[PDB]
Amino acid sequence: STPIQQLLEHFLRQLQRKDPHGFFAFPVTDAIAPGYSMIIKHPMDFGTMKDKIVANEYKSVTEFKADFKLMCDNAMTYNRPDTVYYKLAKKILHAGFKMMS
Ligand SMILES: Cn1cc(-c2cccc(C(F)(F)F)c2)c2sc(/C(N)=N/C3CCS(=O)(=O)CC3)cc2c1=O
Repeated sequence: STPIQQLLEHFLRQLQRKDPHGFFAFPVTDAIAPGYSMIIKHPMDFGTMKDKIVANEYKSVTEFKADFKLMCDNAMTYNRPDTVYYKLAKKILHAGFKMMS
């Protein structure tokens, strides 16, 4: 396991602690979010991020950050602002980026 894999696994653990319901733990299904796949072109979730770390697909912290932001932007695109999902996404986006400096 490489230094980047170790750091990104660390960051991912810390970020998932901010989502205790696991709303971001797995790909959003169309069953839970009607029409999701037709609206969101590039889905992302923490579980996919973990698989990408294990597969050694991230070669920089920038790339990991970009996936994290994608995940949050998707939730802010799909959901109305008055929803737990939009608010959580916005919160964890800023906290996450700070956390990761
Ligand atoms: C990231 N994310 C996650 C969920 C989600 C995933 C698993 C389980 C659950 C739960 F058990 F809590 F229901 C929710 C959902 S569900 C959803 C959904 N149905 N959202 C609607 C909220 C009301 S609205 O008028 O904004 C239309 C979208 C969006 C997302 C999401 O982005």
